[PDB]
Amino acid sequence: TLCLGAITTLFTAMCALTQNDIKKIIAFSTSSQLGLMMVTIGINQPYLAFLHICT
Amino acid sequence: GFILALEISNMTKNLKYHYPSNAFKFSTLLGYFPTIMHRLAPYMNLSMSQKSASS
Amino acid sequence: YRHSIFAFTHVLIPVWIIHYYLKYHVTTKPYTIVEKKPRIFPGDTILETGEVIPPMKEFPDQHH
Amino acid sequence: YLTHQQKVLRLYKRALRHLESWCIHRDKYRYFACLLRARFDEHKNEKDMVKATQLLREAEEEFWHGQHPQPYIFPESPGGTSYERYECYKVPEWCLDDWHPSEKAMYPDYFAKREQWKKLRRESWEREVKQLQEETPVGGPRTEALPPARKQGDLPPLWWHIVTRPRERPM
Amino acid sequence: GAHLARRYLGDASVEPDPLRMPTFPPDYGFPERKEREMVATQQEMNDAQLVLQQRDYCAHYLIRFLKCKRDSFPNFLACKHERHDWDYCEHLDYVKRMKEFERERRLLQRKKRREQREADMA
Amino acid sequence: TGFYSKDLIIEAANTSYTNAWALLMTLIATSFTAIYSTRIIFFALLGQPRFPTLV
Amino acid sequence: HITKDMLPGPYPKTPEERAAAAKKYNMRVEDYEPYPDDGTGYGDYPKLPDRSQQERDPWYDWDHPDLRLNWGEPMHWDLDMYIRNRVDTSPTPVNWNLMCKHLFGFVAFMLFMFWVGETYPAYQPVGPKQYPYNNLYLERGGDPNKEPEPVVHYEI
Amino acid sequence: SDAPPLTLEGIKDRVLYVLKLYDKIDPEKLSVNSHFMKDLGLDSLDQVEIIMAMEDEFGFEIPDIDAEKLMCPQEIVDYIADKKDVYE
Amino acid sequence: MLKYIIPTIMLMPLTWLSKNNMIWVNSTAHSLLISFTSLLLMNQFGDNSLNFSLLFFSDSLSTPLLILTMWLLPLMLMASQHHLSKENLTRKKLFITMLISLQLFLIMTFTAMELILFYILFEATLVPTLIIITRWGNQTERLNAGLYFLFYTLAGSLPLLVALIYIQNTVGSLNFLMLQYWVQPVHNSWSNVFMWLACMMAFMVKMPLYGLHLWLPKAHVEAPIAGSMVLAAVLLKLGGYGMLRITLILNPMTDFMAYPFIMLSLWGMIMTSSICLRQTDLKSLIAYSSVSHMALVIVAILIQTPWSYMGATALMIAHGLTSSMLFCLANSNYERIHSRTMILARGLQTLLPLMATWWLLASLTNLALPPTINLIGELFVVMSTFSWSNITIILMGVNMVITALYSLYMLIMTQRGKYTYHINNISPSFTRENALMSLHILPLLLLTLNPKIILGPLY
Amino acid sequence: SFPKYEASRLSSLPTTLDPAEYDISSETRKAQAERLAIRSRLKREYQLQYYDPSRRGVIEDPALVRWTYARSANIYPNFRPNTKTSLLGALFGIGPLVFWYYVFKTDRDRKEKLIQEGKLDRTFNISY
Amino acid sequence: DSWDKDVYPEPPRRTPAPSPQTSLPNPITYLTKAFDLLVDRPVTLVREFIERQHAKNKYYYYHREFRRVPDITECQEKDVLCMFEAEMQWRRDYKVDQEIVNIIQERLKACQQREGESHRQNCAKELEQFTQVVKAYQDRYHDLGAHYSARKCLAKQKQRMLAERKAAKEAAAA
Ligand SMILES: CCCCCCCCCCCC(=O)OC[C@H](COP(=O)(O)OCC[N+](C)(C)C)OC(=O)CCCCCCCCCCC
Ligand SMILES: *C(=O)CCCCCCCCCCCCC
Ligand SMILES: [Zn+2]
Repeated sequence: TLCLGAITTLFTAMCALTQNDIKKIIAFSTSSQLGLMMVTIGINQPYLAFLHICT
Repeated sequence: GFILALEISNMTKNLKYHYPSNAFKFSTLLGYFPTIMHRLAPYMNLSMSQKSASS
Repeated sequence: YRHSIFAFTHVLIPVWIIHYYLKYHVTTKPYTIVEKKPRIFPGDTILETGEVIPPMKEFPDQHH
Repeated sequence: YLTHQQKVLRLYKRALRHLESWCIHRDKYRYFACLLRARFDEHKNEKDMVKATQLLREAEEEFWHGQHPQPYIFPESPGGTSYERYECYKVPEWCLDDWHPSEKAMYPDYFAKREQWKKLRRESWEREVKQLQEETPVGGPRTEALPPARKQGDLPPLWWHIVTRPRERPM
Repeated sequence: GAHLARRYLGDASVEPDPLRMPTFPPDYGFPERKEREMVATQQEMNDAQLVLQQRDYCAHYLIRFLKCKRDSFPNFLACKHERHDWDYCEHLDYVKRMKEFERERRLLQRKKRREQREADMA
Repeated sequence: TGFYSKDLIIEAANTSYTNAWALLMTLIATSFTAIYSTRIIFFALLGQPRFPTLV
Repeated sequence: HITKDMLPGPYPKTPEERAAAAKKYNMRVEDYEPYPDDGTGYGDYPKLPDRSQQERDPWYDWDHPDLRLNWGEPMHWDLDMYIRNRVDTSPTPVNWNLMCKHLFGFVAFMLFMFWVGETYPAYQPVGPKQYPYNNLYLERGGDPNKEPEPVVHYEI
Repeated sequence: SDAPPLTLEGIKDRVLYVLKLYDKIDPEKLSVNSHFMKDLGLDSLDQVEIIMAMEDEFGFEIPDIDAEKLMCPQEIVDYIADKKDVYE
Repeated sequence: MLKYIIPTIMLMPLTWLSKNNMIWVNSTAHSLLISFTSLLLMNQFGDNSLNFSLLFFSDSLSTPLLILTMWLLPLMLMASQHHLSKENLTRKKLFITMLISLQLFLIMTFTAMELILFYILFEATLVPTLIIITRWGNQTERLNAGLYFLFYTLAGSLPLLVALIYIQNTVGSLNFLMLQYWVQPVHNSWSNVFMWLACMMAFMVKMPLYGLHLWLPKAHVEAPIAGSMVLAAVLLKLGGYGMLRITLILNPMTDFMAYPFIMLSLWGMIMTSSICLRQTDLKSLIAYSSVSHMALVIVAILIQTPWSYMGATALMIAHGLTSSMLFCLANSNYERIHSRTMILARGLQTLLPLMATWWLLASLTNLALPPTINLIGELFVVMSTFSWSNITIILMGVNMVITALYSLYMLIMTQRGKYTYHINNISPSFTRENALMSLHILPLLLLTLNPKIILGPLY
Repeated sequence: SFPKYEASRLSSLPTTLDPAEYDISSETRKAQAERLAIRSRLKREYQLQYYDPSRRGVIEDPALVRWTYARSANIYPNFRPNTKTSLLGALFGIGPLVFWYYVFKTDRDRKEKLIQEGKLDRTFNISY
Repeated sequence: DSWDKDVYPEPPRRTPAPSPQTSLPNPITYLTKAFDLLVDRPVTLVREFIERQHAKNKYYYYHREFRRVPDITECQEKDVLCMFEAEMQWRRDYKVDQEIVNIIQERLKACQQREGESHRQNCAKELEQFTQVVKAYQDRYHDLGAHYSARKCLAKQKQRMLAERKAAKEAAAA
């Protein structure tokens, strides 16, 4: 889960560095943030992932 | 990252030319994942589904 | 008036049905509603039996 | 088939758009659009027809190598974000022949007016058929586009759907 | 981390393995090693329903803080003082588990000197 | 809102028995968050309006 | 109610047959290319180019705008696979070979680095954090009978 | 959509207002009926820029199969009118 | 069971003695009353079945298949009123007679306590089914469809006849209740291998099993609407009901004899689901969907676990309502455009707003959206096959992906997109058409609330 | 120069970068003009019926009928059992069936031993 | 009472007496007081009226008791009359056992929620009962198959006993 999230938080963010459509840019932002949550679950901090979900 | 964003952002204002690179096209087209998988797997699956499975 | 009706037909009526349903059909069967027992602490009195839990030992604490 | 004139004109249309996407800023677009405009002027006087083609096949190749990987698209064009976004609202017009009277009476003016067009088409159709068959080679039609109204009163043949196509923004 | 470079790019038998922390003999080496006291022995910890991991040593600090929260409600801004007390106790507990890192690290650089002294004695 | 969840994750991620490469991806991604976020602000709030006349 | 003279048929093996087949399918006799007579059952059905319907002039006035076909136009053997909701074959800005090399390379290196970063973790200097009562033996589901070997942690 | 419908008079006014900042067409000579090859003698490639100017003014982009056929500022109103269902 | 047999026979005099203009009204009304009375079969006990007499009995496996059967007859009469509109009265009353005679054989088949009585009525359904296909089919291929539907079934039914009689001479009785107490284990000898195949291949052909399915795309596609509804809703379940019974007397030989038929089903499940992705005929696409769905029933029956049997029963009932509904939806389009090509009429959601809602609800159940009984039955089979072999999750997961692809592809190629310009005769949905769909889906959705009545004898 | 575009079945050759449109041959123009003839003759037939107000129903499209007929009904009478068809059928039909048999058969034999011996964990397994 | 307390045991509750420290009020207490005024009391009246009507015409439904019958082990071979009653009783006992397991599972899940974070220690006897009964349940009813019956259950039992006795017999020879 750590590695799966780590690549996702990077690859999708990289795709957002050159994207034009506003919704696409915010779409890839969600994917990167979702990857950040997966990293949290991969380090044994489930409540921080939940905390990041609500915020 | 913020500073590099503005500094790179202002560089676009300069009247210099641009060189289409490989990383830029790699980031622009979502890393090519939604151009091979979304065009190869449908071709492999929908061609086998007709020439082999049915005909 | 619009909210008074809404708070009546959509909150007061449904909560009456649910409370009646929970209090006389759900809670009358075992383990349908299970409550996590409350967190008890030293220096408190139990409302049901009057038991008192002795406070913790002295704290070898410091300042800052 | 396109003409050698059109192909150059098309490649000019694309180049500015793809050029515009790279520049973003309007001021930098003018500074670079003119230079691209300038380069066409160099060979604009070319009259070889064998080296103009040679450059054109290198003009398209030059465009392709440097084309934008995500050109801007106007949001109603074949590739935009609202292309066919309203095709679900573009109901045909023949569907109103199936309406119930209880709801057709809701618009007494509209359907009384409709019968005029059906008459204007039912009576006009035979004339429209005659006009097309008499302006066509014996073998058969050779191209698109149709003759317009020749005399007075007659409407152009094959006009009903062109005129009555659903409004592009039904709702 | 910084000592990681000392164990991956540099020497190996100097840093102590995080999963092989001191297997050296018992407290022997430090005269009069004591035992860390526990305040909430067995039942106090298993009455506030503390998380399985939270009740390490500062359970009494945590229990005191959780007492304030249940009482200060709805004054959630309150109890800030008690939280700092519990945090500070864990800060000391963190350094204590951090001393054992350097403690064993130096006990390794000392153990190699005797190993190298005997190796080069001849 | 976001600091109370996002930042707490990085602190826990950096100070955990984690995967070195995965940790680096998370930090690099966080920098990428500022770059594309600045892309939205710069290209839609600052500069001169590129939008059409009658709007 | 179409007779067996306007429907597909066997492979054409003479010049005269190919002409009639082209007329049957509404094609220019020079542009009519039967599928190879390999015995897989294609018959005399024209082998149209394997071009997606997305590769058609979106501005031309089609009889079927959604499908981009003209009434009476012979239909590709795989028209249902080349509709706009399915396999697309439009030219790409980057050649197909180049795209696969870059995508494969990115995924290959990323996985290798995760493996490298797995056998070389990145932790902080700490110890085996201590817990009381024989390492929470009674709290961690341990059997009250058969008490464990005394585990005790000292100050430092 | 909250966008006021385009009026027939509005389109034509906008068309000329576009063909009055070109610096290549005489403001006093161009009218609703003004060719680009037979009356005021404009460059063929200038039509492309003129067409591009209209598209950036109205949003929708004209195809490069009938845009070429439009060299008559009024005809640009004719085409734009029969692309937004403007009847008055 | 006479309380349901005699009313069913009396529908034939009703049709023939009714007014020339009231044949549809009377038959539809009284057939609905028979369906209503079938709810009394649910008096089921937890230890013993409901044993009526020496001939007939009804347990929790037969009861759901009986109620679906008697409920399907009214719906077949509504669906047939259109294309049997220019038909002369005598032939219209013969068409209804065949439908009634088919129900009569079906309810007796599902309650026959004797396995030779089961066989006779099992085969008796072929005669009216063949007559419906060949006499009231629209195409020239209906004549060839009947031959395929007839000789595929008889090629496997006749060996079953010999095997059943051989069992009686050995055990002494083919009464099902007796077999539950006198069943003996089957030894592993070549003679018993062919006794196993003879007792099973008669039902594999009707399920149908992959490989032995070529009759279904020909029979379900050329048959009239009423024929297709019964063909895919009940007559396929005749094979499933047969295995659930006759597998009692085939243990322990079913442990290894089932391997060839689990690979045909598990793999053939993927193949037929894939075929639906490229079908050019809407009716043919639905026919291949039945093959994919019935592949699960074969697997569940052949692994013989309490969860597999519970899933199989719910799957058979769930598929019966869904498959019949899809054929009815596809026929409403045909009654207007008079063409089975799927790509001929598109964007129908713009012309028939309500019929598109039925398409969505039909498609969702087809792809097993929870908590519909379509998912409950499929889920239980997946749970049981996982314990049978953990690797099967790969095959039954891939099938889920393909099932969603061709079900929503069917919903997108006809209802969404751009309406066909040259089709101008798409009239609004008749009350008959709308009510026909509501009767398929409402009971299908209602069974979710109380699904234990379709979970079979092992609930 | 630049790397010339290289085509593939999933990425066709762009019309612009194609040495087939620029050349203007005598046979090409009399051909490309001939294709637009039939392409317009058929449109005339459809255009007439599409507009005829005295017409309700569906315009039968012979091209559509021919397409579906060849996809379903004309395949078998044009099939010859040869090296390609036989080998393709054998490895597409029997291949997967035989492969999955040994995958499952091997697994179930493996599980059976661990259960007969007692070396498999079935402590809480009572639903099957 | 509604449900027997010896079947679904629940430890006696212990609600800690409130000991507020803050001067601010507790809105939960007000909502609690408001709830049992606009909801509980109006609802309690309706049940009491409905309760009175049910008391006017009380009628009783009894719990069916099944007389014991000879088990399959006492039935002659191919004696359907004796086998039938033996099989029916076995199926009834099978359904009762399927619900005994549900009772212990229900108790096990009840304990886990009640004890919160302390379930891994406080809920230890519930798991022990659950593990024992499932072992007993698995021994009698498992691997029988869809066509289970008393005969197959008996044969499985006689297989287990033979394995034990052979192990027990050869245990003494170790
Ligand atoms: C502490 C951790 C490090 C912190 C700093 C972050 C890393 C440094 C890079 C940030 C700057 C940046 O990627 O810039 C982003 C720029 C911005 O668009 P532009 O091209 O300038 O303008 C666009 C308009 N044009 C072209 C007309 C001028 O896009 C690029 O260059 C395109 C490629 C971006 C991804 C390249 C990195 C991915 C490598 C992995 C394999 C693909
Ligand atoms: C211990 O595990 C340290 C892990 C931290 C990794 C991020 C390193 C970033 C260093 C950037 C250079 C800053 C120098 C001041
Ligand atoms: Zn009809």
